[PDB]
Amino acid sequence: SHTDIRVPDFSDYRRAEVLDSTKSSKESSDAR
Amino acid sequence: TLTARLYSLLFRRTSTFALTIAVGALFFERAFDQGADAIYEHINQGKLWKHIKHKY
Amino acid sequence: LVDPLTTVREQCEQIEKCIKARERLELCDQRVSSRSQTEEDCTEELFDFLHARDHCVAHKLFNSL
Amino acid sequence: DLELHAPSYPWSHRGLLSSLDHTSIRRGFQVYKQVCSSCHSMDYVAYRHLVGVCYTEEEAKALAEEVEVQDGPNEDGEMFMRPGKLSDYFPKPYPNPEAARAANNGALPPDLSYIVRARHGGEDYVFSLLTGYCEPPTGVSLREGLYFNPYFPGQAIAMAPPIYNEVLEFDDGTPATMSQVAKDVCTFLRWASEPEHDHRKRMGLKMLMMMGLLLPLVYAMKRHKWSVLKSRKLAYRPP
Amino acid sequence: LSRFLGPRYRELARNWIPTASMWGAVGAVGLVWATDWRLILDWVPYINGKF
Amino acid sequence: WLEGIRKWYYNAAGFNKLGLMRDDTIYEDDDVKEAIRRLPENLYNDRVFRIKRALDLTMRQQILPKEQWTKYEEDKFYLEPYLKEVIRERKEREEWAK
Amino acid sequence: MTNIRKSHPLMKIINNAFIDLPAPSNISSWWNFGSLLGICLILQILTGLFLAMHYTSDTTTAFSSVTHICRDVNYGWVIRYLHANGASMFFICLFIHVGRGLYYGSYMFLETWNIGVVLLFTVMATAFMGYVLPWGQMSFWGATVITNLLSAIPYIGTDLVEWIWGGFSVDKATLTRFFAFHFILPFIITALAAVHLLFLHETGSNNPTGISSDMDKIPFHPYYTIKDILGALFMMLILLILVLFSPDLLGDPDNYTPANPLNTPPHIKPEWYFLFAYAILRSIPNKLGGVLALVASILILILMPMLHTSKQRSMMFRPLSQCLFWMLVADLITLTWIGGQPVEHPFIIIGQLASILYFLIILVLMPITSIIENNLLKW
Amino acid sequence: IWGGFSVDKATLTRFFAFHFILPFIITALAAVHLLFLHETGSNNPTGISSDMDK
Amino acid sequence: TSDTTTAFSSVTHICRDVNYGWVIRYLHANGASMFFICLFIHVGRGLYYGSYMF
Amino acid sequence: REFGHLTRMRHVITYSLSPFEQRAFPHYFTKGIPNVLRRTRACILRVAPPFVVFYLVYTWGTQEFEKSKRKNPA
Amino acid sequence: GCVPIANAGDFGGYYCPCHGSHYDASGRIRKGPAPLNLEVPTYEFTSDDLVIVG
Ligand code: HEC
Ligand code: HEM
Ligand code: HEM
Ligand code: HEM
Ligand code: FES
Repeated sequence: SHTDIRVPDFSDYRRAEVLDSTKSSKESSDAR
Repeated sequence: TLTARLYSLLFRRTSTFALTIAVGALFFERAFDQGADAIYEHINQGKLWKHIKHKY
Repeated sequence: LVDPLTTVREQCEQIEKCIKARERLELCDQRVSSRSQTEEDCTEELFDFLHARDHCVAHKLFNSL
Repeated sequence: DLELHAPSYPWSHRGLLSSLDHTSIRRGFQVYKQVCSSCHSMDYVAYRHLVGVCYTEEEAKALAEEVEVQDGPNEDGEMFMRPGKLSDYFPKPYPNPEAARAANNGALPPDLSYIVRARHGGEDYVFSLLTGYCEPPTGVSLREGLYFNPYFPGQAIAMAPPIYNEVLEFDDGTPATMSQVAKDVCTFLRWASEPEHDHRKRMGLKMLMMMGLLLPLVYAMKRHKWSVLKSRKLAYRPP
Repeated sequence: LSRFLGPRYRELARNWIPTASMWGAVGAVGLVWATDWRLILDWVPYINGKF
Repeated sequence: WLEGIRKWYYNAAGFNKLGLMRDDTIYEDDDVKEAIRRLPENLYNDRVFRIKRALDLTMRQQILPKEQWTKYEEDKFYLEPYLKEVIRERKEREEWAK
Repeated sequence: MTNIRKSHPLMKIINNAFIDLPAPSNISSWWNFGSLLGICLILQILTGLFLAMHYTSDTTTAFSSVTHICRDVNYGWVIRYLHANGASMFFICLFIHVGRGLYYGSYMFLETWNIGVVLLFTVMATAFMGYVLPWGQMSFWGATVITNLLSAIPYIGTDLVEWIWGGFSVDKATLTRFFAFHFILPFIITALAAVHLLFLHETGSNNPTGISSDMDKIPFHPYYTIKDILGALFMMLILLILVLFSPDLLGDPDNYTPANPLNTPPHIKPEWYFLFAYAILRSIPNKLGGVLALVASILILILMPMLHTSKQRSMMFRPLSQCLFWMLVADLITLTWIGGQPVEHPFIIIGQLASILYFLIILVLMPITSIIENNLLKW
Repeated sequence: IWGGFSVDKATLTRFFAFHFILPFIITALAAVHLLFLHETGSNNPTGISSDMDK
Repeated sequence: TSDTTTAFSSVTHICRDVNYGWVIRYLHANGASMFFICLFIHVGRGLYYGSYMF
Repeated sequence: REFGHLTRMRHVITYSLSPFEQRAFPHYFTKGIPNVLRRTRACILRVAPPFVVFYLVYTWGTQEFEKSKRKNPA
Repeated sequence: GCVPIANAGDFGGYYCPCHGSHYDASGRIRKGPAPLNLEVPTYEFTSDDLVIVG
């Protein structure tokens, strides 16, 4: 049942830089 | 990005953070005092002592 | 020397509120004067007139000064 | 009974960030010097406070030097006269407080060091009371030596009419009309009650700008730290 | 509140009345002694000479 | 009828707007913690999650959507049978005390 | 081997009292006032000390010394008016804190509630003795009236009043002892506030919903430190606006007149934060009854944990109780205004009705209404 | 500290204010003193730990 | 009072006029000396029995 | 009262995100204004009436003082 | 105290007709918004040059 655990969609809160799921996070961590 | 450069040049270290804050306050005190005094003198132009010292 | 305060009083006594306060004031005046032994004083209507006139006067005056 | 509240005059310093017109302060000090100081007294302010407000240092020291002031014990214990200095408070016209009443009808002239800040209404009162003298209405007789003033509580003042047109000559040369004299002396009295008025307004401007800067930033910090909790998404999965 | 009273509480009250009354007497004597309450002290024999 | 007034008060109270039920809002007096402790496991878990969600909502000053409100006829008094027993036991202890 | 924060004794106390204290996750902005009062207290002490270093508590020099402070001491006027308006802010926050406690059923904390009542009484006493120090007309005559109030108590009466006066009436001795009591009292207030926090911490805090928040506690430091800092910044905004734009907004002008005992000012009213009591004073014709009602108005807060009958701790889910509470608040403002006004026909009857309503809502309307709500909600 | 150029009215008033406030700070510090002492217990004249004889 | 003009005289008013005032004044004056005697003896005790190890 | 023995939970999952990944003002005005309006609608019908009747009483008493104050024709 | 007629007046030794508050030989205010007459102090009358007054 642990596999059924899925994080809900947070895209309503995520900043503009970390919004796409295929763009990493390290490149914009410094800016944020 | 300019913000990223500012961060990982002068914000990462908390001691560098403190130095930045200290110098920023050093300049900000002068800038803010100058601006506020200039505005206040502009509002009351001709109504302060510094504007009438020349007459007497 | 002509005091601007007097001229402000003159032009500001024309306001119709001043007109009613003034006419009420003489309506107190002759009533108190004719009645010999009466304790009534026209200070009430006088104060009404003074308030009505002086609010207007405060609106004006300082511009001329 | 009844009292007439003073109308809200449009003072130069009425504004939220306005300052006393210091030229009018100088003229009002002139008025106090040659009109009010004769019978009225002012103590808490001194010639020293005049510098940097309405008179320059040379003018202030000349003003102090004009008057004569009693000093301490002499070489044998006498009360010798002395030309006043900048560190001297404004002389009191009557030596003992009762002597002021005795010289007058019996009512002592209140000190003006706080009369603007002590009378309910402020300058609008003190101004209007001067420019409010009128013949008493019919049916109310006033005692001999008393004067009718609607704005003064009780409508019976002990003032001889103090301010009338062409009473003094301003050094600047502005007309000496009674309204001008009253306005300038009222501004001077406001300065006397609140010397820090201009500085208070300046600091208030600084405070307004500083808070308009800080409050959004501190609110942003609060939102930043609380956003962990304001975006949490709970879930319940009982077996 | 009405949860009190009844059989058991009344004999508790009766048992503790003597001690409570003695404590009240203690308080009364301590009060009259502490403030030198005249009204009572012009009656007790030997202390009348204090005033 | 009185049930109309009861419905009106239920809607006016607003604890249904938070997804809560009547017994979820009762002040926890000395009897109440004992009553809660005796609750079965499933009811206790549901109660604690509901209260946690209510606190979450009130921290953001928000309410459940209109659909997910505990309707007055669906409200259940899960605590009431246990609270009655706790109160009765306390009354019996008090009566034996006097 | 272990963190100093939770191993050092003083650090341990500070940690489990301000850093790692579990607090409810949904406490509203009203709870912030609990911090503000404390900050106000410090702002009252730290500023107040700086007035004590140029104030001479002597009748011949008290008023002159205060004028010297405001006109000759470098930035002295800032300290003086900051102090006065900060006392006003202290009472504003105190009333809002009591309102929060009454509303969200906080008086179940009992010990904290009673300690709060004691703190409230001490603060009113402190402000009363404080107003006298400038030795103005209103200061002197308000002190005269409030002390003469105590003559109504039976038997001891005048002896107690003259004991407080240190003589036949208020004079130099009264001013000096008022200054000394005023200096000492705020430190007692600080110790009592420490006891208040100690009692509060054992049980946690009451969230707005009124339900136990043991399932949603969060660490204090990351969130509520910055939340209360924002609150303190807002309070500083309001206080600084008052000080730097209308310093004497909440202040009688006549206090700027040296106290002359031979002239009664036309109006004799206490500070704005005492009028609600003073109006109650004006309501009761009997002097002893007036004093008893005046003290009972504040003492009634002790009865609140006994007068709560609704099975819901908070008031968030109780509409009619909410309406009653807001009527009580409006009655409080009505009492304040009535106390401000003199005592004539339009105001006497209004004061009587306001006092009766103020007592009736607390003692009668609120409990019966709670019974009605419990019955209406099937319990 | 003089509040001027010598010991005068200003210095006297400041000294009175500090003399008033300071003993309360002393009281707080004494409470802290006792707090720190209680975590280890008092020392006997002999120096040896008195844990067995308390 | 805390004014140069009326400081010393005020103290005399405490000794000469206040009911049981001299006792309070001299109680303070000599209690200061007792406080310092006890303070010095406490410091000596700390030095002697090695209580400074805390 | 310290963390660890606060309460007992089971089967409760809390997802959360870093403060550095979210925007501190997410739809500040888009969603904030409707929420404030809803809260005002919920509270005003209970909070306003006592204050409005206080205003009526204040105005009535303030006007009552003057006419009792005013001159009586006699 | 608006310019009273002390020791004189149409009435007795007191008169203060600035306002409606006049006086009388016994001091009673004839009219006026004065709260009361000239204030009477508690005089424990033994006799002349023996009456106790405060
Ligand atoms: C000249 C520029 C002035 C100004 C601004 C004032 N006065 Fe006088 N004054 C005098 C007497 C006998 C009194 C007592 C009357 C009474 O108050 O019953 C006064 C009073 C005042 C006040 C107080 C009014 C109040 O509201 O209480 C004020 C503000 C005031 N004065 C201002 C006498 C004289 C006098 C000669 C005898 C002269 C000249 C002045 N005054 C001049 C002025
Ligand atoms: C409980 C917090 C306090 C309150 C509510 C309070 C209240 C007041 C008030 C209302 C005044 C009158 C101010 C005025 O009329 O101008 C005042 C003055 C004064 N207070 Fe306080 N005070 C507090 C704390 C303190 C403390 C701790 C001290 C001593 C350090 C102190 C010393 C003074 C002094 C010396 C004055 C006279 C200065 C003046 O004329 O304003 N106060 N206080
Ligand atoms: C000297 C002034 C006071 C100070 C400094 C003070 C301090 C505090 C603080 C810091 C809190 C925690 C924050 C909060 O819960 O709001 C608190 C809570 C509380 N105080 Fe006070 N308080 C004061 C006066 C009062 C008064 C007058 C009362 C009422 C009689 C009171 C009763 C309470 C209650 C019941 C709580 C718990 C509220 C809760 O957490 O839900 N306090 N106090
Ligand atoms: C404000 C004055 C002081 C107070 C009220 C105070 C209070 C106390 C008290 C009540 C004790 C426990 C009884 C005792 O062992 O004597 C104690 C212990 C102690 N105090 Fe102090 N103290 C004061 C000043 C000092 C000073 C000046 C020192 C030295 C720097 C000091 C160091 C100690 C030590 C070392 C102990 C432990 C002694 C032992 O355990 O045998 N204290 N203090
Ligand atoms: S001054 Fe004598 S009664 Fe008004």
